[PDB]
Amino acid sequence: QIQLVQSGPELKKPGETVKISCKASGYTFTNYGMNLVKQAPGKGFEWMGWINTFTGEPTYADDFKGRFVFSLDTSASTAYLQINNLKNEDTATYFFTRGTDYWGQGTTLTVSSAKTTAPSVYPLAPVCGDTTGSSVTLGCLVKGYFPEPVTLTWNSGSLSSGVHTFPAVLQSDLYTLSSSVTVTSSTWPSQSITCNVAHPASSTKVDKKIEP
Amino acid sequence: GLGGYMLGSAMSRPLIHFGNDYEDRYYRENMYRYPNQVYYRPVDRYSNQNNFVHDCVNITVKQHTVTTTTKGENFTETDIKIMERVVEQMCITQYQRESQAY
Amino acid sequence: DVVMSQTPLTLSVTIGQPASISCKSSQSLLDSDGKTYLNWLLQRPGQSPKRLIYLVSRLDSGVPDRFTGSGSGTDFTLKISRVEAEDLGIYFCWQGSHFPQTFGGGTKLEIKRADAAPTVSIFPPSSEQLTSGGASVVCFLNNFYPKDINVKWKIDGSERQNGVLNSWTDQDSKDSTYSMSSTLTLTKDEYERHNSYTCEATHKTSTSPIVKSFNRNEC
Repeated sequence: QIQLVQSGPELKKPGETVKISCKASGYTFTNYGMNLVKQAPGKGFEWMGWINTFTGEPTYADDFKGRFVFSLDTSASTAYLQINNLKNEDTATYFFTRGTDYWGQGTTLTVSSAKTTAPSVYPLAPVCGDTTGSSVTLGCLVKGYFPEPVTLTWNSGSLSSGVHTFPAVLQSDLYTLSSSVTVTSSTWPSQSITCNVAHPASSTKVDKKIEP
Repeated sequence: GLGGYMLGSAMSRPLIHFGNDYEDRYYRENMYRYPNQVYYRPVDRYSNQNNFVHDCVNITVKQHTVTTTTKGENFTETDIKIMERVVEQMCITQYQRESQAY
Repeated sequence: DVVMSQTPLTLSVTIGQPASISCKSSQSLLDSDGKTYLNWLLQRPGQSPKRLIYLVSRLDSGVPDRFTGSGSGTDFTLKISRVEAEDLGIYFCWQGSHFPQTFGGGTKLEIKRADAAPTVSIFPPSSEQLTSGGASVVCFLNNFYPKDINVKWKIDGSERQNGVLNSWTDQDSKDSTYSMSSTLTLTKDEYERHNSYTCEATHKTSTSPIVKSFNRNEC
């Protein structure tokens, strides 16, 4: 049960600051050092530097020895990455790693003078296929939101098998995402299928019942 | 963390004996992955050799694991085991050095 | 700044067959303390990377002899004697010998699997959406293989490209298939000005496009 859990998604304006955190659990925090990794959109992994979890002394790679601060809270097995004077270039997903083998689920930070925009969630119901294969595919459409990311599930997680969540796409300045789910023609409208969606940035969270 | 802690000069790793050819063959085949120098506080700041050595071990070993895993390691129960020993002999040898100089 | 040049960018391996990934550094990875800190990680679809081999060839607990790392100085290699399902995903090397540590560009590993025609289903704009004067016609093409797939939209016969956005999912860890999602969006005004909307898919599994359309007249 060696896990590293990072703080939620972030949306900040240029010049603002952020303090992303990570919590270790499952191993002796101060016996392994931690690394920090960046990943801009579409790009590869960029090593930001590391933290001696024993000494607490941080080390920044040449590009981050300017506006980045790495710190700890030994007692809580928690490391913090603070970025000051944010710039559009800072937009990316940051990771913490225990040495070189374990990563956190990541943390997506977005920096832009663009204001948040909740996403409009639309259900999606059949019309074609019915029982020529016996399966039925329902969907859900989340469009026109900003920034990334949005969280979606079916029936608050209970329905995870046979589901397909496609990567968000960029519009003018809004992301649209889609997701499908397939079940046996019988179980619907037999059972109730609901689409769960949350757009952290907009402190939003919506659900949509799907019907014929 | 390491305030007041010194890095002693390098020294040959002590040849410790672990009866079985294997676990013994392990140390010889894995000692490059172990330290060959120790962190410590001035020998005077301690009442005896035991306090000193005990502090030196925890500091050396730990410092060693955090700075190496940072680059990419994996210290198993055996790695830690064979290390406490090795580092302990080294810390004691460090004690002689330091004391021998006071 | 050490540069890791991992190749190939992609691999399609048949289960039971080998597979070797290469990672060349622009400078020796023989760190000052005598070790060579080269790490091989695997990042499955959806997951976070996970290390399999560290220090060039030491296997992390639970990893099979199948995988073996080797090389030195500047040439390293991740070898998989017998590949299999669980192996699919993105592999990459990470070096921790020099400041700053650097990663290789990645090597997406695909595990071949029997062919499969994309399951297609189309969806007319939802009610709540038209109320605002926007019409999005979604089309899902799930669980197919090979990955190569082409999608075309036809509004009342004529081909349409404006207002279309597509999306792809990586290979599936479960069934090794790929899935696509195409969304045709236009104004409600234009929408209602047309009748039948079609979603044509062109896949290896069929010498003819796999169609799916609906007429606005709900007819």
